[PDB]
Amino acid sequence: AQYEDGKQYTTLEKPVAGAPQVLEFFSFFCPLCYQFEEVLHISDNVKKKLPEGVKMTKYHVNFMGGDLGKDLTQAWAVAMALGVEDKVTVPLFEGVQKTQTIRSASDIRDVFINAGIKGEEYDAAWNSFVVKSLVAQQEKAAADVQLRGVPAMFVNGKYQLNPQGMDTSNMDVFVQQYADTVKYLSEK
Amino acid sequence: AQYEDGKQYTTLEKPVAGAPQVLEFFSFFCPLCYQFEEVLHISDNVKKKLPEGVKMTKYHVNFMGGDLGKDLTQAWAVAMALGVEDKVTVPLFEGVQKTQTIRSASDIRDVFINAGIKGEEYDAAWNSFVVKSLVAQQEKAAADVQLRGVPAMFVNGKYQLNPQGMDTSNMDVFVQQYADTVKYLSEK
Repeated sequence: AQYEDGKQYTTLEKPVAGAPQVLEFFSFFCPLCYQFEEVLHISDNVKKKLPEGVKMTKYHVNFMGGDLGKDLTQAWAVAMALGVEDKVTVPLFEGVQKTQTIRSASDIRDVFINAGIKGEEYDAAWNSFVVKSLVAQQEKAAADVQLRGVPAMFVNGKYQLNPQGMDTSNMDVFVQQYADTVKYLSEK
Repeated sequence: AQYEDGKQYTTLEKPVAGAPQVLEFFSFFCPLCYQFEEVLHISDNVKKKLPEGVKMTKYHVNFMGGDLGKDLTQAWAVAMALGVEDKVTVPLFEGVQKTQTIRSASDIRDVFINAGIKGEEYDAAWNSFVVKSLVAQQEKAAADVQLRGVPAMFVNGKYQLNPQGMDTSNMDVFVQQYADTVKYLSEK
């Protein structure tokens, strides 16, 4: 075939029911995740090729960055609850990997405040139970697929993208090959 | 300051003979490298405190950015061969990470042409023996020190700077501590 199991994607031995249509996992400490987001813009390009209605979910993971890793998963939950993902993704990635100015939960908070989120608004969300359940959903989703590495992307809780089976000479071609595979899998 | 093995620097288990006095590794895809170069000016500050007769060598790595990473390593060789390092370093960092106008080998050529290098000259340099030699040199150098990641700097092939063991609190103090550590190690 043109799309082979084991080449551009892998089929999960134990499929997951009730999983979001397109689920992406990442970590602000993950180098390749930085490339995918800031340079390649994977998520955006994938979104612009998905059929009408198909929803995309992006979750943060706990297994990198120790203590800060967990703080970031909670911060991501806050970003989701408040709907400010598009305002804090870049400064969080850069804060951790470019300028190395993010070293504690306090530093994470500064980013949100700088990005325009009010202090009291951030603190309320940070301590909310709505955020606590969001953290739990992120953890459960990772558990359902036995995730042990990022970046990762699953389609219909059954297939996992395999970017190792794609050409990386030209970045634009790589991105489109990636996006087309997600489209193919979503209607499969 | 007080310099201690395991703290501000590390001693190599297996020393590399013939290594440049001050060897620095980076990648145009590396975020912190971009920071070191344009904001901190780490290299400049290190040069400003190096003794008489001390030369700095800077090499590019392959393990980042897939196949384009290899092309950038060859383009860096061309920059060294033509002696235009100071003219193209920032434009290449911006093209890859900021403006994102560099997506394939062809886009790199444009950077050089825009800086004043004739296309014929760039193309001739690109396929030259001097360049193929420089590319091999950069690859061997990384292999010899078993480079895990970048940015990285080695002194006299025996010591490796450990910025993680340095005072990150104040960037101005950090920069000078980094430079002083290099100076201290060069005469040891």
